[PDB]
Amino acid sequence: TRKTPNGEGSKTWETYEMRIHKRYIDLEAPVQIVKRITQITIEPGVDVEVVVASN
Amino acid sequence: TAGRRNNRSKDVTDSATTKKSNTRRATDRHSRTGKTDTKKKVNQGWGDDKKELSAE
Amino acid sequence: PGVSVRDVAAQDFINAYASFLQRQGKLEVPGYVDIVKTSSGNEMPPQDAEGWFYKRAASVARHIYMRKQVGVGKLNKLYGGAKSRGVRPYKHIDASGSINRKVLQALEKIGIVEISPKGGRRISENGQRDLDRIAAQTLEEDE
Amino acid sequence: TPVTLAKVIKVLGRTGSRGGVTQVRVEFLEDTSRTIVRNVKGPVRENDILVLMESEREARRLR
Amino acid sequence: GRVRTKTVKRASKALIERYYPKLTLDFQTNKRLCDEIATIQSKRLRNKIAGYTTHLMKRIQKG
Amino acid sequence: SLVVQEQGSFQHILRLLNTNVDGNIKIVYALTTIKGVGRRYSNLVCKKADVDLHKRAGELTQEELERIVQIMQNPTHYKIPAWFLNRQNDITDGKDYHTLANNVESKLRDDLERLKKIRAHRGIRHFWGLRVRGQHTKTTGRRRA
Amino acid sequence: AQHAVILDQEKYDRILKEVPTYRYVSVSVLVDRLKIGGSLARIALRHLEKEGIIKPISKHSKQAIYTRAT
Amino acid sequence: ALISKKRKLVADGVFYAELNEFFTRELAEEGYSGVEVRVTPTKTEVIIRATRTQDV
Amino acid sequence: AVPSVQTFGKKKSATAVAHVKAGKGLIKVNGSPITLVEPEILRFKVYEPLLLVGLDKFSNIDIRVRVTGGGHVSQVYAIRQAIAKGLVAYHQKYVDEQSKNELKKAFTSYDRTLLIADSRRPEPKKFGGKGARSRFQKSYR
Amino acid sequence: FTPVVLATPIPEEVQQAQTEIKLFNKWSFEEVEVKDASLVDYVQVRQPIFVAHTAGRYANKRFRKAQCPIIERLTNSLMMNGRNNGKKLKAVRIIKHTLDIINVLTDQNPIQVVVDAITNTGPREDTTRVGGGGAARRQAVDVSPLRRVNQAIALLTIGAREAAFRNIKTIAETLAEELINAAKGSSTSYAIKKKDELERVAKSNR
RNA sequence: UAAUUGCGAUAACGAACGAGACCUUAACCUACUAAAUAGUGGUGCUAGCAUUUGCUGGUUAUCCACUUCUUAGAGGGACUAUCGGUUUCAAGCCGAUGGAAGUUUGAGGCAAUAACAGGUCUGUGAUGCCCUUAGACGUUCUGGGCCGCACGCGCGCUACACUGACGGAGCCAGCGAGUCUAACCUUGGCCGAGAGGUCUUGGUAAUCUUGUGAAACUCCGUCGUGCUGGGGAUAGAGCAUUGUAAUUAUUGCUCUUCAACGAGGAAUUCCUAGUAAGCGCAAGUCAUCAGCUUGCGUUGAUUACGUCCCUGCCCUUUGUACACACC
Ligand SMILES: [Mg+2]
Ligand SMILES: [Mg+2]
Ligand SMILES: [Mg+2]
Ligand SMILES: [Mg+2]
Ligand SMILES: [Mg+2]
Ligand SMILES: [Mg+2]
Ligand SMILES: [Mg+2]
Ligand SMILES: [Mg+2]
Ligand SMILES: [Mg+2]
Ligand SMILES: [Mg+2]
Ligand SMILES: [Mg+2]
Ligand SMILES: [Mg+2]
Ligand SMILES: [Mg+2]
Ligand SMILES: [Mg+2]
Ligand SMILES: [Mg+2]
Ligand SMILES: [Mg+2]
Repeated sequence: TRKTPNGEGSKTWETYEMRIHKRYIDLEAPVQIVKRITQITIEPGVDVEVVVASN
Repeated sequence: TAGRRNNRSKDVTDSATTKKSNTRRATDRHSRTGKTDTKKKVNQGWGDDKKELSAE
Repeated sequence: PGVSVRDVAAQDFINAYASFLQRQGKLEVPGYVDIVKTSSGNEMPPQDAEGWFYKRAASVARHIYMRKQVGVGKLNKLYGGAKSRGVRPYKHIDASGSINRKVLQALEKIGIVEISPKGGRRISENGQRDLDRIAAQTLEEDE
Repeated sequence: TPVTLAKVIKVLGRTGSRGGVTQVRVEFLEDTSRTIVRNVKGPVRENDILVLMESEREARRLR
Repeated sequence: GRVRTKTVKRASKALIERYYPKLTLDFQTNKRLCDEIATIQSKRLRNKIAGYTTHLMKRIQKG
Repeated sequence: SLVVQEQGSFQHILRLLNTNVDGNIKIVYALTTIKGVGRRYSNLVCKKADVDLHKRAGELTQEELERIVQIMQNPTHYKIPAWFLNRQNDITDGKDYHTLANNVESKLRDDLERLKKIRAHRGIRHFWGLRVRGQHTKTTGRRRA
Repeated sequence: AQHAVILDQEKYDRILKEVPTYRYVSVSVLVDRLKIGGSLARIALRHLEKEGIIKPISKHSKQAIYTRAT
Repeated sequence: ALISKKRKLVADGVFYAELNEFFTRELAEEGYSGVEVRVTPTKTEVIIRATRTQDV
Repeated sequence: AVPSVQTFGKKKSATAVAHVKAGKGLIKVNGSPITLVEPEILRFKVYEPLLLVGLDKFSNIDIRVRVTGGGHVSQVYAIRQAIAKGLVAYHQKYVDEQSKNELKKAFTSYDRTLLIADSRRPEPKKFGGKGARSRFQKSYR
Repeated sequence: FTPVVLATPIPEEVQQAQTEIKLFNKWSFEEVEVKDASLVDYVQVRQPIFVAHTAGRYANKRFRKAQCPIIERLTNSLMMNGRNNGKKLKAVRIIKHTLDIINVLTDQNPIQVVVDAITNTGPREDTTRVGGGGAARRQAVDVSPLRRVNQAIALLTIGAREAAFRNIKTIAETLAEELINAAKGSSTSYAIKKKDELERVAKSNR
């Protein structure tokens, strides 16, 4: 985006970027530990998703 | 008196090729307001350095 | 020794395969050839008059041989050139969907290609058979 | 045409108002021991070879 | 051009100042010394300081 | 291809379709100089006429030549696409035409006069000697007429 | 559209007797002999190569080179 | 749900944008210092960092 | 399982990966032999490794390559590099050091960025011009 | 030359000349000596090459411009004038042709003819613009050996490029046609004219 | 020295903000941690050609092994190193060898004190004050206008062609983007000259579009210097698409029409290496509309490596009756 609100001035642009890191791990586990590992190890602003099975 | 052919045979007013006209640049730094605020009215708002001790 | 079309270089494969389909007469040339421009990106129709469908088909054959599966849309994009928009700047544009698709059918009925799974077209087991043939016959000119 | 071959001895300085000229002292490979400073045109390093189209003359300062 | 800042030269002075023992003319081992002997917030910075401590060291050996 | 000889049979500058045609230039492009025939049109018609494209205009035995006359003013009976022709659907009798030579000059004026006789804006525009295609006229189009 | 576009049997023999002494012969070279426009030139080359009289040392489009028979 | 991870994190950002805003126009009298959002299952936690919490 | 090595070479943004095993000496790139290539104006460029080192030395080894990314010219410089490096990678783990260093001597004496990967790379264009260094036109007034 | 054949074949003319001699497309880098003084150390010719295309960086240092092959330097200066910026493949092809055309005429080495043509069109001395105030005279200065080559090259190329405009004759023809005359100056070529006419003016102030 | 960057001189010594450090991105890892959403080798399954063992493919899981290529976490690396030239043998500078890298490594981001009556009340439910406030300067609906055309100025785009147009064909990138209460990116099969249409399908995405088979470029031909087949302005006629709406023609396609322009006066812009320039792509804008912009990769030169001559701007010295500071 151009820095200025108006049209005056040399044409200065500005490049803002946001950096998204995605990680996925594979696990084979029973009904307990999955449910035990998911409630905790939580973080304020890290997205955690648990997908199920093979399909 | 309509269509290209008419206007083509007409002379082009010389305000076509004119300049920027300026009109009040070199007068910029000179306030036309005639007003000019005053030292008291300044030190009321921003304080005067003579009273700084009683500020600190 | 054994031969694959990969041993034959690019152009001179297709020139020979062209003369092959030509020598044959089993083609299925649509008949709107010579009236068609082969892309919207072109000025003139091809100069070959009677011909050039052989060139494309033979070209089409070799490409699909080279890879897994190819469709019309991929041929449109491949064969497509750079159309001059006139006083406006150039842009790449796709070639004609009909010519290419009709090429795929003209060869399939003739049996150098078969409709593949997942999409597109696959080179027939007898396609490879008669492609490697004339491929090796090219090296017999240089022998 | 009395050809004259000269080997750049040392690189002196940039003369001329534009600065294209570079002062340099040279030596002839025919009868050395006489050194004369000449004015060049392009880029120059030490131990180069200049072709003088006349032997004896020189300039110094350029405007 | 490459000219060490004041903070490099200033650090380097004090370094040779309190450690002449150890501190040879080898940058590599001087570098390794720095991490043990000194606290610098960046890899880059440390090397620039070690390079110059080495450059000063090298010239102390003669005069 | 090959080295041709002939005799005296080749002629330069043969005239047809109320215009003149350079004989020693290739016949595909030779015909183009006629109004209403371009490169494409010439291309299709010559092929249709069972004529060798390698030939020049100075070549082409009279029958071949006159054949080409037919196909051009009668494209539809000779199997030409009908989208390949300049005047199609007409404005009146609805018939698709390929208008040629001196005759195409007229079919411009007819049209222009239609929009003029109707007093349509597009027509009004033309009569004023302006750019009718809805282009910006401020900066462009200075010399002109 | 100035000369050099047509056969002219006298031009044929014109080529035949004039090709010797050519160290360099090409498309542009054939036009410099006050004859042989470009189209007919590139045909002339192939037909001079039909039997002898020229040795292709070159390859392709935009450049043609032939030399006297030996 | 059914969103892109991309559009998510961006739109998530905007969420904190509108959130902090709403509180800043509200709790300024309480000395509101900004916020934080904790994403958990079963709950969404938002914590007010205002200096005077007796009025919040 | 036979003795084999894998290398790569990269020119500009191109990357050429090449497997060197012990063989009867086939030299192939992607699917086609080294005798094709084309660009072909540069054909002798990628032959060059086979030349400096002598047309033998490949008789006990098969060389296959594949090139993705880059461009028409850019790939050609990357393949030859993966070739020459792969030939000298084979004398690293297998043949001899003294022959290996007689190979890098035969290359680098002449070279053209052979075992050495070219470090150049497009500079980011910034605002104020259509190019990286190039600025726009200003007319003053 | 002890021919060697393995799985994927390498052709005869290929196998043979390559390992034997390091020469050009097919032309000998041996022989080909600079026939003038100076101008050596500024004309390359050993170390030999195959084609004129190279990824080397000559631009990072001043005089390493000279270490480049003088044949390549001739090609580089071909690809220019707008539309032809880039297009080394265009030029490098034309060069090989030009050599074939030069070789046809009066034999010898096309690569040596290149050398002769370059050494013969280099200005020995020239005139700059020294202000002196107001109306400015012209000081005669002798051109550096490095610039002397560079200048020759651009001269030849320009002169051929200008002759190759709006005429059936091709670039490789006009380039050769120039190099052929520039080898021993006939004053029939663009470069020989301009070089000498710079030296005529260089002698007209002195 | 790019730098109040330092060295040295020194009534100063030793300091801090700014420059530097720092941050990001592009370079280098057969060394660490790994991967069916990246990929190789081997084997089953499997096709073609050759047969003497071979050569060239298929097979989202038939298995086994691996991390060179891809990917990004953690580390390593450069500090102008080694040696040598030159200089108060001081900071530095230059050359050579080695090196992924030695131009502040290349490129950006950040960026002190201070100044302008610079621009922005037409971004803001940021705002003082003024004006207006029901026949409204609020707001909404209909149509028109911002595109209007004798002319002057500026940024561009396309050309004047044979280092070319054109027709076949070889065929090679990178930065992006993509649809939930939904119609976004679109493969594939048909229909159509094309534009496009139709039935379906993958994709909330390293998984599908997409290897974005992009363009310039390379090759084989047709054309032959003739405004020619260079060039495509202008215009007629028909078909499509976006959108409630296309007339003053949104764009797209086909035919025909076939302008000016044969290298451009005085002037003036931009640039020193993967740079210039040539080329196309993606993103913003976007229902439709790029000749624009912001990034990207492709091909890849000529010329400097200097000077203060022009211009511009800093720095002292000096004058001052200016200090609202030469408006
Ligand atoms: Mg293409
Ligand atoms: Mg094509
Ligand atoms: Mg016409
Ligand atoms: Mg790795
Ligand atoms: Mg080195
Ligand atoms: Mg103002
Ligand atoms: Mg505002
Ligand atoms: Mg407007
Ligand atoms: Mg083409
Ligand atoms: Mg139809
Ligand atoms: Mg014309
Ligand atoms: Mg055209
Ligand atoms: Mg010009
Ligand atoms: Mg867009
Ligand atoms: Mg805009
Ligand atoms: Mg004073």
